[PDB]
Amino acid sequence: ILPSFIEHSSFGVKESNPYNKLFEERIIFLGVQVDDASANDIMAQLLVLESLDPDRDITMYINSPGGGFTSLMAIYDTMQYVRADIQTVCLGQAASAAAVLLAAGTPGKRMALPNARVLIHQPSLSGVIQGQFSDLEIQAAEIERMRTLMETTLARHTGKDAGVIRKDTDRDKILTAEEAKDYGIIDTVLEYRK
Amino acid sequence: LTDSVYERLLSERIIFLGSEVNDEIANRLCAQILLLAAEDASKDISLYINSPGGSISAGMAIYDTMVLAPCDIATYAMGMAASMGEFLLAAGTKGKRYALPHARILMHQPLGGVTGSAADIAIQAEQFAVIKKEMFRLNAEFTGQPIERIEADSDRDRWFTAAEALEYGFVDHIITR
Ligand SMILES: COc1cc2c(Oc3ccc4c(c3F)CC(C)=N4)ncnc2cc1OCCCN1CCCC1
Ligand SMILES: COc1cc2c(Oc3ccc4c(c3F)CC(C)=N4)ncnc2cc1OCCCN1CCCC1
Ligand SMILES: CC(C)C[C@H](NC(=O)[C@H](CC(C)C)NC(=O)c1ccccc1)C(=O)O
Ligand SMILES: CC(C)C[C@H](NC(=O)[C@H](CC(C)C)NC(=O)c1ccccc1)C(=O)O
Repeated sequence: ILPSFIEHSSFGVKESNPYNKLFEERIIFLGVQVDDASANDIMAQLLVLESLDPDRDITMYINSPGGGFTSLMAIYDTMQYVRADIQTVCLGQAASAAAVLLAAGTPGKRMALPNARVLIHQPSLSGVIQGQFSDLEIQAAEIERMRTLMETTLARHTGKDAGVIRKDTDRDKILTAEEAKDYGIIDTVLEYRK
Repeated sequence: LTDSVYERLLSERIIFLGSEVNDEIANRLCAQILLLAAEDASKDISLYINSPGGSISAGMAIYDTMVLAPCDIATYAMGMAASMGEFLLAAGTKGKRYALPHARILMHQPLGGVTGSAADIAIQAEQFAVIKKEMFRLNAEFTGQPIERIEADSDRDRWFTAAEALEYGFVDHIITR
């Protein structure tokens, strides 16, 4: 389904849909696994919103199980390159690479809803990649360089040292909203305005 | 029955590594050497090899068993002795390593995969470097070639005809008979 709705004004009538309405309010939605296609969609949106008005903040709603590493660094870099500030908001969960995107919003403007959860863990490889020992040595180095790169951007945004991060993500670490606040990953826990 | 001929050749103290080296052929092949040595610890065991290669661990089972045996193991390359086949071929008793005239030998570096978390792959990689090193140390020992040449020549598949394999050091003789 996903209904569309109609707004009106003396200038005319506008039909649109929830996501469009959100985008009109400078809200991006990252509610899927970060993959190549997704990363492109989000970058496209970041750059576009940055073009329309670079002095106004961009908000990213995050409800994601994470995604691929270079897709993560594609979005992370765009988020940092853009002029406009980025308010990050965790609705349901920000896990792995999602947790890094949550932490990477501009200081003071990173938040999460009270029952959200942040998972932090190190780069895994569910698949098997095969080759000569010479080819794998290269891969292992690249996987190690990726791992520590996650640790130092996480460190950069949580205020912690990469050594701590590296120790905490050795095994999965699940955080509640309040705990993610304590950890440095977000700044405030949203209170119900009802 | 294929197995009747194989047991007849067993009494003749002939055994066959005729497939990819895996744990099942290795365990059969290690059992056979334990048997034959139990029967006569002074008569030689003939191992004919025709193999694409396979598991190093399976091959080290066989190789150590070959070496701890009381008797000599004569290795014969029929058709193809590749990778782990080549290793086991070169691992037979010095002077008693044979190549049939049209057999080919292949040597190259180890193959595998990585998988799992970054910390698990880090450990996998530690072993890649440990094992590779020891694999070259041993082939350099069988052939008489410097560990620098084994490493360099092993980087990508290098094939040897029977005559070339004898030059390099994989075998001591070429059977004309
Ligand atoms: C043959 O397999 C493996 C063997 C492994 C192994 O063996 C050796 C034993 C003795 C030995 C050497 C070995 F290298 C060298 C030497 C000199 N002496 N040593 C370390 N690590 C291994 C990993 C292996 O593979 C694990 C991945 C495969 N999994 C995924 C799917 C099925 C199973
Ligand atoms: C029969 O297969 C192969 C045989 C190969 C081979 O054999 C010989 C051995 C002794 C020999 C001659 C050979 F030609 C001529 C001669 C005179 N004496 N020499 C070199 N290279 C080979 C590659 C082969 O196949 C490579 C890929 C196939 N794999 C991939 C996946 C499934 C199967
Ligand atoms: C070692 C990794 C980078 C290889 C790569 N893994 C991934 O891309 C993961 C995504 C899949 C959904 C598992 N990414 C992560 O595990 C991850 C965790 C935390 C931050 C960034 C990335 C692969 O080829 O599978
Ligand atoms: C002596 C070497 C060059 C023989 C080579 N064997 C391998 O590299 C094995 C191939 C896999 C079993 C398919 N790999 C391993 O035994 C191994 C050991 C440890 C870690 C990873 C892989 C050949 O092709 O015969």
